Amino acid sequence: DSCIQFTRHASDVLLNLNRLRSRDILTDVVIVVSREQFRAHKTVLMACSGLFYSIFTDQLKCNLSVINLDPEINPEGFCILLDFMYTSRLNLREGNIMAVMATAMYLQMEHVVDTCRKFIKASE
Amino acid sequence: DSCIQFTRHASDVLLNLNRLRSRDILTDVVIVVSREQFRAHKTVLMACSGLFYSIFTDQLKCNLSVINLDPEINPEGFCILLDFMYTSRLNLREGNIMAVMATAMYLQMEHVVDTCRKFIKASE
Amino acid sequence: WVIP
Amino acid sequence: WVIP
Ligand SMILES: O=C1Cc2cc(Nc3nc(Cl)ncc3Br)ccc2N1
Ligand SMILES: O=C1Cc2cc(Nc3nc(Cl)ncc3Br)ccc2N1
Ligand SMILES: [Cl-]
Ligand SMILES: [Cl-]
Repeated sequence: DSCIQFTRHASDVLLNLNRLRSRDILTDVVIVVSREQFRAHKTVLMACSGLFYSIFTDQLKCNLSVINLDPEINPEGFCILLDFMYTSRLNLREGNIMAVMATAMYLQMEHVVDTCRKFIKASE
Repeated sequence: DSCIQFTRHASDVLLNLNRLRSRDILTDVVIVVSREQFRAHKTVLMACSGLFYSIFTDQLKCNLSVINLDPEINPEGFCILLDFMYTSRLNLREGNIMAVMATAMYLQMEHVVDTCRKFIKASE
Repeated sequence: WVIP
Repeated sequence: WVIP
């Protein structure tokens, strides 16, 4: 086509989606990770995770307001990944890399799994 | 912080949100523009438009499944802007620039209004 | 704005 | 991935 493109549009959209998350506006699901609860937008979760994409395209699960994750999932790893989904920034540290990679594999977040594997290979 | 960032994350999220729109997945509102209907995600509309942000943060309007736009709004101008919201690409042409600018002013999409004003100033 |  |  003969379209023009606004370079910062996608980044500005995600920034606004994160502002809605911070003010708890139009969040439509709670993700339960052991004793912790995380409110989010189903669409953003689906856009970032192969697992949430499969869950919310299921004719029964699409209507659930609460999703319980596997008990092996670490709440801090999930929190770090939820922040990444809404900001593109990953808080990857020596102390959390194993939990983050395990959570990203479960959530099916291929690019996160890739950088975790590379950061681990560098430290061996 | 000491975060790393995935450059393409925001673009990939928006691409996935557009795929959900194309398959009509988790769309939660219909925007009526005269005889035409456009299905969309309330969160994406709010993230792109000052008008939709104000509408869906209203305690009564946040719960509406149908929003009727002013009858002066052109359905083609709206369609072009809805595509822009979900893709960052604006199909701006000599034949549609006036309708697109009028619609962007109504929707409160400042960057679109700015490029329309510049393209119009160049042709005078 | 750019030509994509 | 980059250093932002
Ligand atoms: O690593 C990742 C990230 C991700 C996101 C989605 N999300 C969607 N995929 C498609 Cl094709 N359409 C709409 C949506 Br929402 C699917 C798989 C994966 N795997
Ligand atoms: O030209 C534009 C585009 C736009 C988008 C929003 N959306 C939001 N703004 C804020 Cl501050 N927080 C959350 C959201 Br969603 C507000 C105003 C405007 N004006
Ligand atoms: Cl990823
Ligand atoms: Cl804009």
